[PDB]
Amino acid sequence: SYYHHHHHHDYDIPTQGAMGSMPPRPSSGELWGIHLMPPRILVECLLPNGMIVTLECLREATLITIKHELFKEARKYPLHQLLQDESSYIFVSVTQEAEREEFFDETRRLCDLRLFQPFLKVIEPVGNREEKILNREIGFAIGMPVCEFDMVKDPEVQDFRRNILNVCKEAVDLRDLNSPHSRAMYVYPPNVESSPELPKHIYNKLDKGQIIVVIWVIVSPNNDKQKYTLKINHDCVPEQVIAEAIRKKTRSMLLSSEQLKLCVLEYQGKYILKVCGCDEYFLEKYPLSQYKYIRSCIMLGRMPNLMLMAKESLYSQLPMDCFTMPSYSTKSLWVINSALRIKILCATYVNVNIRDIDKIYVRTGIYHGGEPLCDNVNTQRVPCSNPRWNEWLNYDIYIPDLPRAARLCLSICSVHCPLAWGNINLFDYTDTLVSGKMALNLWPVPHGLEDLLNPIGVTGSNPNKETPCLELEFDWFSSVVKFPDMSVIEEHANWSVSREAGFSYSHAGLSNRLARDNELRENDKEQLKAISTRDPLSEITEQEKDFLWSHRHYCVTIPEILPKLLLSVKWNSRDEVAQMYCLVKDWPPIKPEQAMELLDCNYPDPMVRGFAVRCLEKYLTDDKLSQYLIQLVQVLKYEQYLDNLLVRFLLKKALTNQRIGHFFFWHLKSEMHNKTVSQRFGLLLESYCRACGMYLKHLNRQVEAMEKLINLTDILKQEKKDETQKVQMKFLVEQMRRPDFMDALQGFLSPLNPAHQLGNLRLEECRIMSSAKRPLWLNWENPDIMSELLFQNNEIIFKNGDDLRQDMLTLQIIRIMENIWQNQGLDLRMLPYGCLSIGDCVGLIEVVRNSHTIMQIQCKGGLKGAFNSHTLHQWLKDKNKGEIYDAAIDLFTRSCAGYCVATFILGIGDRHNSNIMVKDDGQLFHIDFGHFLDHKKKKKRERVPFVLTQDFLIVISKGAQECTKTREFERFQEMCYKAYLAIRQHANLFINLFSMMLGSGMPELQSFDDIAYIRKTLALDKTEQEALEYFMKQMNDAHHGGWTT
Amino acid sequence: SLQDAEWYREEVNEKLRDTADGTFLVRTKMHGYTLTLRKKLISDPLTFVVELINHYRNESLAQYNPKLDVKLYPVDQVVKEDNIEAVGKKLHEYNTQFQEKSREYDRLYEEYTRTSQEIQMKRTAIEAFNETIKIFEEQCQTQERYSKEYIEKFKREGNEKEIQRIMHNYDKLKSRISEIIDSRRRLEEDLKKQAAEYREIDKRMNSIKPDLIQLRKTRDQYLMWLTQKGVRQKKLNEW
Ligand SMILES: Cc1cc(C)nc(N)c1
Repeated sequence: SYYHHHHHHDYDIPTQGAMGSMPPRPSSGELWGIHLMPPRILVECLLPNGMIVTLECLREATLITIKHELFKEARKYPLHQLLQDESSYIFVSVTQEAEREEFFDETRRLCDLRLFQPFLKVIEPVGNREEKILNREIGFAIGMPVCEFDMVKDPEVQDFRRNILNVCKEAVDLRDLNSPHSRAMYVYPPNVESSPELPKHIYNKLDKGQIIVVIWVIVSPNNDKQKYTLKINHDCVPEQVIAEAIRKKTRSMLLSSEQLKLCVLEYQGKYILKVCGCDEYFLEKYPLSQYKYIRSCIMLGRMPNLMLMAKESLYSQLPMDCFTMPSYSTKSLWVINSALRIKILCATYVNVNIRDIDKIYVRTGIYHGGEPLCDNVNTQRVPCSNPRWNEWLNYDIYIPDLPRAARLCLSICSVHCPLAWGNINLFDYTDTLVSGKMALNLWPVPHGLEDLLNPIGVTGSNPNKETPCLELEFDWFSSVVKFPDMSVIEEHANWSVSREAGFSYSHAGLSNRLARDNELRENDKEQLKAISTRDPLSEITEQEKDFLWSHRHYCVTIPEILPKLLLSVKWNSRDEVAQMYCLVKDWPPIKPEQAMELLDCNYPDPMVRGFAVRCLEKYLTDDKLSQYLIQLVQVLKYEQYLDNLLVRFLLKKALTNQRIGHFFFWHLKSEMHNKTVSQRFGLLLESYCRACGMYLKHLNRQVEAMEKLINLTDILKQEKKDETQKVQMKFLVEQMRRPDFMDALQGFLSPLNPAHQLGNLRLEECRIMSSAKRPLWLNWENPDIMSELLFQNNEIIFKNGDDLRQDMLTLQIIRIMENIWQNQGLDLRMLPYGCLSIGDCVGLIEVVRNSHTIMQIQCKGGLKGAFNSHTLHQWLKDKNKGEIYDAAIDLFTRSCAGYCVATFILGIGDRHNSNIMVKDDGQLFHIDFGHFLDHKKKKKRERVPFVLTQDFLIVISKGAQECTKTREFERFQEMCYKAYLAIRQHANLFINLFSMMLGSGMPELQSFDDIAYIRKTLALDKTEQEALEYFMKQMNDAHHGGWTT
Repeated sequence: SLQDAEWYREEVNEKLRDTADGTFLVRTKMHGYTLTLRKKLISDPLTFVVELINHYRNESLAQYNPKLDVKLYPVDQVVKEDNIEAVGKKLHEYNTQFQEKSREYDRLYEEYTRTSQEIQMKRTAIEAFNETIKIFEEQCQTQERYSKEYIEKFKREGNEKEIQRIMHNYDKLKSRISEIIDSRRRLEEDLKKQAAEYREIDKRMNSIKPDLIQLRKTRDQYLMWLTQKGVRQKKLNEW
């Protein structure tokens, strides 16, 4: 009666949903095929004398421990007289990367070697320079051995490797410029806000611009440390604060006024300011307020805690960076008088149902992001099985009208749906036009791409051999055909202009023709800047394009129009292109936040991207770089060749600054699993690691720590599923006590922030969470001298099996909306906690102490019997009592306003009790954002995801009933409206960041209409007065009443 | 007819999305209707809204603005159902069929990418076997040098006692080599079994993709046909 007795016969009884919460796998661990080598294993020791003696070993046993036992045991075997002293030998074996690593560091333990089969060969040290074969260091940090690059064919790869060393040396030379000061300046750069200018609400916490500080000092042996409690102007500098603190330290009843002054000078310069609790320093003359540490302390109602530290106890700690060069040290295109044609030959390895599909063909096009000619196909010949076409494809474009960065984009298709795809660059890295025969391995159609051809997709062949390999042939013109020099493209511009000045006025009915020569209309001159203001994502009309293209010379007045102009150039018309090249040559720089558009996938020309780098070189502070670092590392993908100006810029700034370095390492190492970019990023990470000085050692210790945790959780998730937490926890603690873990997981730097150190592992506070992703709550002793002043314990969550980078980006976007708002003078306090992806669905998330899901607030405050709308509000009163309560509601109201807007604008996941968090002091913040740009609409919602229940509203309006109608809530509303328009005026940036992210294979960002959601939500097609009303409309329906005027 | 006109930003792209080289339609007022031709968002000769669009369905836009050699498609089913509510059911049905179809596609795109990795892990492992073996093959050859020097030298001393425990060691060595090679062989056969399943993953993805686009495509026009009659943007959600 329920199911109309309708049987499903297919439904099998066993069979995913059953524990469906841990997607990404797999890997091999400490030995081939197995995660964790048996505690006691036997290994075969191939001697030089030919004898295989099979040592029973412990998994954690060090190589010297093994050798010393091997050579004791080889006395008992035959041919002993043939062996040297044990000291004249090194170990060697085959690894899981299938190279033959020599094991020089005989402290290393057997499980940590990444062996393949448990066997070790004995040999004598090959190469007098052992020193040189600590590339394995680099190989470990990168996670693929350097010897793998040496035997690469490609001259580009080889050219990049040797050419890029230019950069490495230029930054290392800056590091030893004022050594030891500059070396410290690399290692511990000043952690500063962007502007010294202070927002009013920060200032008003200052009683006429002053702060009480605490400068600590140590004497003998150490231990008794002594507070010196200054009260100095906010905008005074460190060298002044160090004087005042010495003044105070060294006033006395046995020292005259003068005698002190002369003591102060000799003492003043021998010290510097450290933050207590972490390795941060105040190394150059910034107004004190401007360091991040202070400005937080102000905002948090905290008294800063610095430390006088001698320069020789800091120049103690910096070892030498000491860089070494490695062991690895025509006829103009415009002459060609033909059109383009490309010969398709055969596609070999296509996997299709002959029963389901009729016919298969090759679609093809030329591109620049958008395309230089009518797109073609070929005839639907030898369909499905046996599929070949021997066809010259005929492209309506002359060969001189290909732009430097021209690209063929092709795909095999069915009838209409694509099977595979792959894109080639019509030129090579040495300017040379592609000719002859090319074998293109293809890429599988992604989730988001329904479109036939995929021209945003990555340039070059898939390395994965067993895929559709579609081979093809390019026309040959009896020489390497090279692209024009710039001296020649210049000349042809200076002609294209001189010729343009002698056409008839009858001809000015062309409309791409600025007949308003130097004088122009005021309506025109205004309608141009009206374009300028428009976001990147508003499509431009042929009329506007032409209108721009003609007036291009007035467009230098508005530098900011350049992106719109560049898209208005006919890149299929080498006259137009050679001219645009000549504008771009000396076009006024622009703001990075605008110049970063020019590095996205719609501007692939190298002249353009150059102008864009040049902008960064001027206007981009090292603060603002690490802010946008993700979007820059991402945008490398969109470069045509390995060696280019952006890679050199980033490589240099990273070797200039070890904080940028740090994240620049991980953001590359993060994406190393992805074969789109393994080669590119692999090579770049070689150069970084080769030139970064001692940080290569620090990275390796982090790198090794992450691997322990990867192997550990990979086990927990596979063999140990279907066991009690009790069982798993008893297995996790068993494991972490092993000395190889204890070595590998203790003294090292938080990859979330290398300022924090990690030191001892507190195992009783270490545990697995409930989640079936089996995340480890890991907890470290902050080993700082003044741990007690900052946090005695550091604790951060390692989560195997979850793609962190959506979260990563939303947090970064929030972090930006905050900085935007707070310089605007609207204090809304978001808490964008740390998140770092270190791999393929592997990452780190910062723990915010003293915070709970609304749900625990309601479980803890839940009455015995069958929760209360007030319980949140009652739990918050419970904490904050007095005039503390009044200001704690201000915090909840300030955060809760901003988090409403960010959430609405981004369109992050639906919020509820178990992903909304409230802190003791009363700040609210969101966690686990999931799909960010409204990725469940693929199955015009303009959704409101943060919908403020009674719970929140009560708390917003102290304790009232009919909260809807308080001033408390009138204030809150005004916060939301001011925040929303704030972000609407910076929407060019948020679009641009999201554009720059299409590079990563996040399914939420496959192409621009994904991003277009953030137009509607900000209502950019409207005017701000309707925007407001749209937002108010939007917010009103979700809440069921509240929002007008 | 000028309001209606059959063809008359964001949701224009999603109706131009996946259409031919020729398809079109027409869409701040204090700014300029916008012709949106797919191959191009679009003066002086103003002698002509329905007037202008008929003129260039026949004719190319080449003489208008030099590089626009493109004219054609001005874009029915739903079982022609003038039922409203029964068109409403079918939306949910196709939408469940489509959603059903995406999971099957999503599942397989995972298996595909594992099977790409799992395979490529296997390949490297074989390279590693082959190198492992080459070191044992060098070792069995390494011992044949110095062992057969330590047979003929002396010979009387130890005698079979010496050469036995050298010959045993040398047994162990080549028989270990036997195990390793048979280990490698067994990987390579498992490799082609993986590669077999891998081919079959693509195969069913390529046969799900076309149905996935049609199911989508129907569901769009079903949901168009509804929004045509009664605005009801809110009733659609449950479906
Ligand atoms: C979707 C689209 C279309 C065109 C002509 N240009 C873009 N940059 C993006």
